[PDB]
Formats: sequence, structure tokens, C-alpha cells
Amino acid sequence: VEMVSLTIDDHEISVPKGTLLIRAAELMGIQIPRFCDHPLLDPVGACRQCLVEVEGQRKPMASCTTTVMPDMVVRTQFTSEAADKAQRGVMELLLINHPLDCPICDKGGECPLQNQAMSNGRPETRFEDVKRTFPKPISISSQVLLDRERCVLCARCTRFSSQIAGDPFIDLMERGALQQVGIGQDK
Amino acid sequence: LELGQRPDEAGPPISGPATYPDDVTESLRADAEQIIARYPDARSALLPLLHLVQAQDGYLTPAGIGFCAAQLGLTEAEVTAVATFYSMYRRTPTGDYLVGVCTNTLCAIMGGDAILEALEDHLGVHPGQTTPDGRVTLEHVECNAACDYAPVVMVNWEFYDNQTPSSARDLVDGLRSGSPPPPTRGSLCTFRETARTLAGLTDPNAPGGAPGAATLAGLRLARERGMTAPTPP
Amino acid sequence: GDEPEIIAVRRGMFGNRDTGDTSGYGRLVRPVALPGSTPRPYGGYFDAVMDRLAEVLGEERYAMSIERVVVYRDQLTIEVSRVQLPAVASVLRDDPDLRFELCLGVSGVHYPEDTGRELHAVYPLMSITHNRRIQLEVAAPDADPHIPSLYAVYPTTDWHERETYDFFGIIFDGHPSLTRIEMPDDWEGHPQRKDYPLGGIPVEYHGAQIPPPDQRRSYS
Amino acid sequence: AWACPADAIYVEGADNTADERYSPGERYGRVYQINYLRCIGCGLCIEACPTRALTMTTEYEMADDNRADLIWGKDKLLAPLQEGMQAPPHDMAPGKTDDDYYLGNVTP
Amino acid sequence: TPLTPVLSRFWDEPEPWTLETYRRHDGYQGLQRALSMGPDDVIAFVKDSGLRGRGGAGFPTGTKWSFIPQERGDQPAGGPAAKPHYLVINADESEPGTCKDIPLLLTTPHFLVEGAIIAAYAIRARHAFIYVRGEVLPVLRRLQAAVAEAYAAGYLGTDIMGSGFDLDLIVHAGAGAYICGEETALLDSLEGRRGQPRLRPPFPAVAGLYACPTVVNNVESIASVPPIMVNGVDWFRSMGSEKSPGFTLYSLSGHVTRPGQYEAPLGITLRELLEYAGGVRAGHQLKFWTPGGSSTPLLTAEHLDVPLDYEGMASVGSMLGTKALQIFDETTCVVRAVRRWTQFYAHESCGKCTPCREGTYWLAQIYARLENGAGTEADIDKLLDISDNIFGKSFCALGDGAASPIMSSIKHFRDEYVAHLDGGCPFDPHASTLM
Ligand SMILES: Cc1cc2nc3c(=O)[nH]c(=O)nc-3n(C[C@H](O)[C@H](O)[C@H](O)COP(=O)(O)O)c2cc1C
Ligand code: SF4
Ligand code: SF4
Ligand code: SF4
Ligand code: FES
Ligand code: FES
Ligand SMILES: [Zn+2]
Repeated sequence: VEMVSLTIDDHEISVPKGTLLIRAAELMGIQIPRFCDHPLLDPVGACRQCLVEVEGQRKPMASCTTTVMPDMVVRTQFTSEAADKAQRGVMELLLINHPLDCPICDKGGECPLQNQAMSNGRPETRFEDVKRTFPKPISISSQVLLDRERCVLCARCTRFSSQIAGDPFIDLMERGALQQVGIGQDK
Repeated sequence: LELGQRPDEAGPPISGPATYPDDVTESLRADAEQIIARYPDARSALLPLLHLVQAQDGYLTPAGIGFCAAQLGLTEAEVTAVATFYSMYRRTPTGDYLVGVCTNTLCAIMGGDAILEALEDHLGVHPGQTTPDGRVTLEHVECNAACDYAPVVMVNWEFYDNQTPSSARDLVDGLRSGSPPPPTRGSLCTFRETARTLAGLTDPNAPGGAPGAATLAGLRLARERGMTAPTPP
Repeated sequence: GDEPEIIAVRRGMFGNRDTGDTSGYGRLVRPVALPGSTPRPYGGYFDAVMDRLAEVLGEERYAMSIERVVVYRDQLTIEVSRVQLPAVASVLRDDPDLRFELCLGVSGVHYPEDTGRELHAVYPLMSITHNRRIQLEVAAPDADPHIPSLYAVYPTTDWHERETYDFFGIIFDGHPSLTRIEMPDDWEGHPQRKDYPLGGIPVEYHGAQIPPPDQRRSYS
Repeated sequence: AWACPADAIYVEGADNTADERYSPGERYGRVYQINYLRCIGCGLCIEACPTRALTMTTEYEMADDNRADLIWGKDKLLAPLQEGMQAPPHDMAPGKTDDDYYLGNVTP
Repeated sequence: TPLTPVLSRFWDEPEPWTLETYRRHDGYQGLQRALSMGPDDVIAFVKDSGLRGRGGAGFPTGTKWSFIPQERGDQPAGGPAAKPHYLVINADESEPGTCKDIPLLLTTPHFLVEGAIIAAYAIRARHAFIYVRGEVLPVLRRLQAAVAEAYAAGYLGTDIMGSGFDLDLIVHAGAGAYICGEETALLDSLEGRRGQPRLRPPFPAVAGLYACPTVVNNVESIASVPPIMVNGVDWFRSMGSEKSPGFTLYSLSGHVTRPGQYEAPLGITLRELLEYAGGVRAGHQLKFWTPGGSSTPLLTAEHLDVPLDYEGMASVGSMLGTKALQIFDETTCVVRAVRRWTQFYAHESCGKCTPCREGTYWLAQIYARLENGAGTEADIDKLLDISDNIFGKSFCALGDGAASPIMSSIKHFRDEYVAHLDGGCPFDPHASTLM
């Protein structure tokens, strides 16, 4: 198997060719925030939470979509102010419309959003405007309730229901800020 | 159970008749075979099919979503994802004429916002709503690549250039009651006819479509100034 | 040595000790390393203390005895190799320039994931004359939990070697009588070892009970 | 209960169905027990509450000959129904929402 | 520089859209010239022509065509069988101010048809698609009629001009979505999916339509291909500059007398175009303008002499874009226009990525508060920081385009932005209603 050397932050490691930057950071012990990335799902690069700074790239690169290449130099939020600013701005944008539901949320305590907002988010809000709202919760089946306001539209659910299980009965619907995971009709 | 979106939600969710009659489905399948035949991949026809069903009814319905899903082998909630994504796929009964005032920045401040306000006060109907007569559905549209003609008002996606509040009021009055004033660029036809046209099932040899003043402005200036057209080889 | 001392390997985001609540976040692998060897220019009087200790101890003896030097949060720890502990303790207590007469005790800490070095004994020493202080760290494997007892050098370590034994099983070879001091002599196990269960009972409630915290889910 | 060092609080949430609503919002604590033989009075619980639903009064006289009797349930802990209040199983104040309750914009 | 009409030359004639009129002016002669040359010959011809993309990208068309793998000579085995090549002509035109393509398609669709045939031959694509937005139904009808006429006249189908080339051209009427104009969202919509941009790589040149090699070109570049196949390359290079050769349409619109489409060489400064148009609306002065569509940073009078070419606008910090040239005068509030553009971007965001989806919503609300009396001094800083957090972080360039008006308007008119804090917009909208 082909192996490519690489430098994340100041440290250097070698990983199999085709590895994603987020996976290399995981193996090296660097915790890059991530919502849409999933090891078993094909990368989508939607949430933009996993941005890192890559030498020779003007824009921040979504580590969940950037395949490792030889001699590439990557600086995460731990060693790049630009990367940290990008990640924290993405977190802030991720939280502006989020409901103040942590006490009543079932995911509370086990929420990746809570943890990654603590570790990579602003201490307090700048958002003094009106939050986007949906009727909550809505049942998409006898078993699964959906709270569209808490949805970060990471598409992990839809990407699973399409790639892993061949049952795409949920999909992202509407457009823009109104976009929401849904079943379309009574089905 | 109450599955899916609540009916009273913003951006009206797909609703209406659950299924089409046998004859309606027969005609729809007859058209859909022709639509499918023209693409390397069947699913490529999903957008035209959504237009086709949007012609059978005045708007996208669960019946149309189901028809498209069955035709393309897709599931509902896969067709719905595409359907709800595009604006032209209206989701409430559309009147005989969709009057959309371009309220994008340019057209808006060139007068478009005033046009929209005047029409709202005239028809007494908010954008996106249909007149009680069911003949006009007022809406506001984003830029329609007719900026040089600003303000521009679309009627079933046919242009009306340089519209002033009085001109637009007269236009909507004509559309609602009687004769539809001719589009400045385009041949006006009912919403269903335009929906079928978008499906590619209407004769493309429609009348109208003269270049108009703005499109010629540059050529007219070049002639009036006797400007060297270009650089003869 | 000279490498970071990993006491535990933590894998998965959010400090999950097991598979994890949300799929796809468990692939991180972050070793939990304690602070490693400090670069030589130690801060404050630590430089003087270490220079004096290396002068009193022969270069060979110093290299054999001092396994590591750490300066963390402006506190000096000296990883002293087992066996050599009494010699360096005597040097520290007796050397006029070191004169660490006050040994504050012995603390046991268990690192079940630290191969060959599971049990650490910490000796906080203070020199009143020089108004200095340091800590010694002596590691021992779980298989041979033996350390040289400092009873001759620091009698105050008596009962401490006992408490640390009672709670960890470190044998402190040479102690005058290493008998359990806290737990009953018939007690089985060493409570403060991480493998020893907390030994709580469920909290009783009307129609329900809460298991002890060691049984319930936690994140670290 | 999460913050209690002594595991002295047991709480079970449930949905505020429109037929029977006990608190604003989606969830209410239908079972709430404090084992006062495990309570250490630290006050971490009240510091933990995001709604001020839990306070600590100055009342202290409390003792029983029975272990079970000192596990105080929701009925024993609920504050007395004051003047202007209504039975808990009722709909929210007209033209009010959970945010209004938390912002303090509700009245008898 | 002279206002060079090439594509516009037919216009003002009776029924210029017909195939007969197009032929009357060397129509489809360029296609014959193309077929006389090899497909790689055509690719090199266009590359030497230096025809840069006419959408927002501005990338060289010749190189883009060359990127398609075509197994030229190298055909080791038929088992791989290659994959079909697809030419998609991006007839979508939804960038605010971008109204150059719709008039061209409505008046002389045969320019685009001939260019598309030439390009498909160049990249050896047996199928071509015209993706045209559905809100220009007259353009859809004109384009369908032109394609039908080309089919009847033997320009399409199989054995075009007995050259052995085969091409079936399909006009796809896309529904309403600005984002669909972006490639890999154009392809996603054309495949029957949500018009959301794809993750790149793989790029359309290898994994385009139906996961096959594909090239997406704006209608302007395609329509400019035939005029360069005739008249040669040197003629095209005789306009513009070395780094921006050729001619382009400029969509003068807004507070300008005699607005319309002006076909001019690249690099013509806005001053010349205004002079040709008769200057800004009489009785007012230029306040600001968009060189390209709203996606491009705003420019003011200080840049009125900058050449309208990719290099110049890059040197000024803007992008040439689609040459939308939206013009606004003293009567217009920059905050008002930028709020409307932000509303457009929020309405048009595909919603895929957090930065654009959420930041456009937040910015629209902030601008709504600014135009009203609810503005705050920290609101300007929040606008700038949010725009920074969107620009460069969003998945596609739509987020950058949404941020661009905000950043540019702030940089040029922080004074006006602050003035809005004093109780709202001072400007009277009626003053700008263009009568
Ligand atoms: C949000 C967005 C919208 C776009 N809209 C269009 C469009 O309407 N027309 C267009 O030709 N290009 C548009 N583009 C640019 C395309 O990505 C692509 O570069 C172009 O269609 C073809 O390139 P060419 O002009 O060099 O042939 C858009 C890009 C973005 C990011
Ligand atoms: S519902 Fe789906 S898209 Fe929304 S946050 Fe959960 S996994 Fe992501
Ligand atoms: S005072 Fe409250 S938090 Fe503290 S132990 Fe008692 S019940 Fe728990
Ligand atoms: S920036 Fe992101 S959310 Fe906005 S249109 Fe592009 S992909 Fe969609
Ligand atoms: S996790 Fe990579 S962009 Fe979302
Ligand atoms: S702004 Fe109205 S058509 Fe473009
Ligand atoms: Zn204003």
C-alpha cells in the first residue's frame, strides 16, 4: 500500500494514500471539530466545521474532504489563528439559529454540538436577532421524532439513509435557511 | 401519528389531492414517456416531469410527486427533495396568470418595490397569494436577467419591460378581467401552458420577442456614431 | 526513557470510555501523556538544586539514580529510579546545600495503563533552611510493587508507606512493619487501586434506585 | 440531579401534552424525589437549575423514624399554590410561550 | 475604445433569430471551418484565441476544453470503452444585473447553437445540453425553435455536414434556482437532483454529468466561439489585451440613461460606456456600481476609469464577473441595495453549507434592523466579521458572492452605514424610482 508522509501542525506522520486530513489528525491525536464528517459515510464537506489551514491553499480546507498528499503542511486550530477563527465563526453561525433546548433536549450531555461549541465556540452569543423556528417535534416514523430547529443540516442522516442503507425515505428539502430533513408527505 | 410537516408551516408543504384518476395518469404517462426518452439517464427528466405535473394541476401535489417517483423509480421524499428546492415549482393553487414583480436590488430600487406595493394595494393580495377570481397570483421574483429593462414584471414568465406602477396596475387589471396586454418580449399564455412548455411539450414557434430598446441600445449607438463595427480581418 | 510518559490512551471524541453515544466520533486516538523531561535550564532554584544533586552524586551514580526531571507549573518533580531512592534521599536530606530535612509524606497513585510503572510513590520534600521544595517520584510495576522504604532517612514516611501500602499494595521493602493502618488487617484488596471497585450501593428511591457513580456512565 | 455529588435527586421527565401540561415547553419533571438521607445540602442542584424551578428555603426542621419517609417526592417538595395560581395541569397563559416564561413576562 | 458589435450586429434586423438571417451573415460558416479542422485542432484554435470564460470564473476556455480526456490515438483496449463526453451550455442567467445572455439567446440563438456544436465537436461529446433557467420562457421557446431548425438543417443529429460527427442537442428548462448556475449544481439539477454544488474533486472534466467527463460553458463564451472560428484568431486578439483578448457584452442597467446591452472590447472603462449611454441618470452623479453581478465587490466613482477586464478588476479588488454593470446614483442608499442583495442571496442559498446558509440569514436580519431604526454601532462590526466568516469558508462561491457586497459597501460607505444608525434610512425611496 502506498504511504504518504505529512505534517499536521508541527508534528509529522505517515498515512496510507487517500487518507483524509481529518482521519490523519485523528490518528495523530488532534481533535478537529466536525459535524457532517463520518468515517463510514462518503465525505460531503457541508457543515464547513472541519476547516484547517493548508500551506499553498488560499482558502481554508475542509479536512473531512481533503485527501492527504505528500509533503502537505497542515495547521489546525491548535497552531493556526486563521483556522481557529474560521472554525469558531462556523460554530457561531451553527448556533445562532439553534434552540435554547439543551435542558429539554434528549441529546443533552451526549451532544457533539455542545461539546464542540465548548471546545471551539464563542463563550457568549452575538446573535440578538430572531431565531429561525419550526414546529417541533414532528414524527417521521413510529419510532423517530424530528426536531428541525436543532438540525444542523449535516446530512448525516440522509447520507446514511442513501449510502449505507438503500432507504432514502428522508432527504433534505426546501432551500436555504428553510432547508430541512424531511419525508415530503405522509409516507 | 401526524407524520411529516405540519400543514400550517411556512413555505406551504406539498399538499392537495393524494392521487390522480386513471385517465389523468394515462395522459401523464404518455407525456412522461416522451420526456424520459430524451435523456441518457432517466432521472435527468425529473425536473421536466415536475413541470409536467405542475401543468396537470395548478401546483405541485402529492399526486404529482407520487407520479414522478413512480415514473423515475425514485421514492417520495426523493422527488420531494428536488421539488421543494426550486422556486418555479409553486406549492399552492396558482391562478391563470402568475404575475411576478422583479423585486431584486436593481429592479426593486428602479421602481420594482413601488410596483409590488401598488399591485398589493390594487389586487388587495399579498405576494404568493392568488386573487379571489383565481386568475392572477401575485408574487415577487428575484433578478430575471432583464435588468436593463428595469423595472420588469413577469407574467407566466413572459417579460413586461419598463413597468411603472400605473402601467403594472393596468396590466394586472387587464389580466384579471379581460384581454391580457401583450408582453413586451414574449407571447403570453396561461400558467398551465407555460408549465407544459417548460416540460418541452409545447410548440417552440411562439410569436413575439422583438429585441426591444435596451437590447438594441448598443448597436443603435454604434450605428449613430458610425463606429467601426469591429476589426475586419 | 526521555519520551513522554503515557498513563492512559484515550480514544474517541468527548471523553467516551466506550463505544460512544453518537456514531462516527469514536476514531480519535489521543494518548494521555504526563509532562515529559524538562529541558535543562530549569526555572528558579530548581537549576541549583539539580546541579548540587548531580555534583554530590557521581555522574554515573546521578545518571543511574535520577530517571527523569520534570518542571510542571513551576514545581519540580524528580523521577528517581527505584532501588536508588534511599541513596538520593540521604543525599537530599544531608547535603548542606540541599538539606531537605522535612519530608511531608508518601502518596500513592495508580496508573493501570502505565506498563511496568503502574504504581507511583510521590515524596514531597521541603527544605526549611533554603525555603525550597521538590517532589520525588518512584515508579514500580504492578508485578513487583516493591520500593525501598525511606524509614531510615525520613521517619515521617512511616504510616505513609503504610497508608500508601494499605491503599495500593506498594510493599516499601525494609519498612519496620508494613501493616494496614486505615483498612482492617482482614480486608481484601487495596481500595485506591483503579481496579478496586468503589463498593457503593444503589441509592434507594420510591420505585427506583440510582446505582453508584462508578457503575453509571461518565465522560472524561 | 446531574450535579448532585451524593446522587440525592431522582428526576424523570415527561412530555407536556396539550391534554395535561405541567410546565412551559416540551418537558416537565413528573417524578422528582430527593433522598434527604443522601442530601448534603451543598446547593449544587440549585446552582445547576436553568429555570430556578429548584430553590432552597430556610426551612430546616426535618426528621423521621423511617428511612423511606425522608425520601421526599414531588408532592412534598412543590411550593404551595399561591393566590392567583391555578392547578398545574392547565394550558399556558394566553398569548405566551416558553420564552415568555423564562424572560419573566408572565402574570397571574 | 470603440463599442464593437459582433454578436449584436444582426439585431435591429427583421426576425434576426431565424436560421435564414443567421446564414445571411456567414452563419454556420464557423462550424464548417471547425469541421475542416481536427477536434484537437479546434481546441488549440480556441486556446490560442485566448477566449476566457464569460461567466464569473473567467477561466481560459481552451484549457477547459483540453482538460477532457479523449484517448487521442491512445486506445489500448475497448474494454474500458471510455465514457461519453457531455457539453453543457450554462444558459442559466440569474446573477443580479446579469442580463447579457438572455438578450443574446432571445435575438440570435443560432450563435449559441453553432458554438455549442463546435464545442461538442472539439471535446468529442455526442450529447449536448442547453440548461436554461425557466423564468425566461421566451428565451426557452426561441432556443427550442433554433435547435429544431438546426436539426432540420442537418447541423445536429448524426453525420453533421457529412463529417461523421454526431451530436444530439437537448434544451433542458431548469426550474428556479440561482445556485444552479454554478457548475456541479447545474449538473446536479440536470441529473434530476437538488441543485447543490458537488464536492470537488472530482472535477466535471472527469466526473461531470452522470459521472462522465463534462465541460460547462456560459452561453456568452460558446456564442463567441463561432465568431472567432471565422475571422481567425488574430481578429479576436485584436480586441482587449493579451491577458483579456476579445469582446464581451456589458449589461448597462440602473441609474443610467439609455440602459442596455453594449458589445465592447474587454477593458473598456466604465467612463466610455457611460458616455455612450449618455452618462448616469440626468441630474444625479454616480454613487456606486457592480462591475459584474451582485457577486462582485462594489465600485465607486474613484474606479470609474478602471478598464473592465479581468486583470483590471482584480487589480481593483473586484471581479469582472458577468459584466452586469449595475449603476446606482446619489439617490440610492447603499445599505438599501446591499440589504436587497443579501435578501436575494438568502433566498437563493442552496442551504448545503453552514457558512452561507446561516450567515446570509443573519446578515439579512442585521440589514433589516439597519434599514429600520434598530441599527447599532456594533452592528457594522458584526456585519464585517460575519462576512469574513462566510467569505472563503463557504462550500461554493455563492457565499463569497453574498459576502462581497457587504464587505465592499462597508469599506466604501462606512459613513453611510453609520448614518443609518441615527434612526434608519434617511434616503427617500421615491427619489430613486427612476420615474
Ligand atoms: C452561485 C454561482 C452562480 C453562478 N451562476 C452562473 C450563471 O448563471 N451562468 C454562468 O454562466 N456561470 C455561472 N456561474 C459560474 C459557473 O461556475 C461556471 O464557471 C460557468 O457557468 C461556466 O464557465 P465559463 O463561463 O468559463 O464557460 C456561477 C457560479 C456560482 C458560484
Ligand atoms: S437530522 Fe440529519 S441533517 Fe439534521 S443534524 Fe441530524 S443527522 Fe444532521
Ligand atoms: S443540596 Fe441539592 S445538590 Fe446538594 S446534595 Fe442536596 S439535593 Fe444534591
Ligand atoms: S455557499 Fe454553501 S449554502 Fe450557499 S449556495 Fe453555495 S453550497 Fe449552498
Ligand atoms: S465535517 Fe468537514 S466540512 Fe463538515
Ligand atoms: S434585477 Fe430585475 S431583472 Fe435583474
Ligand atoms: Zn438605507
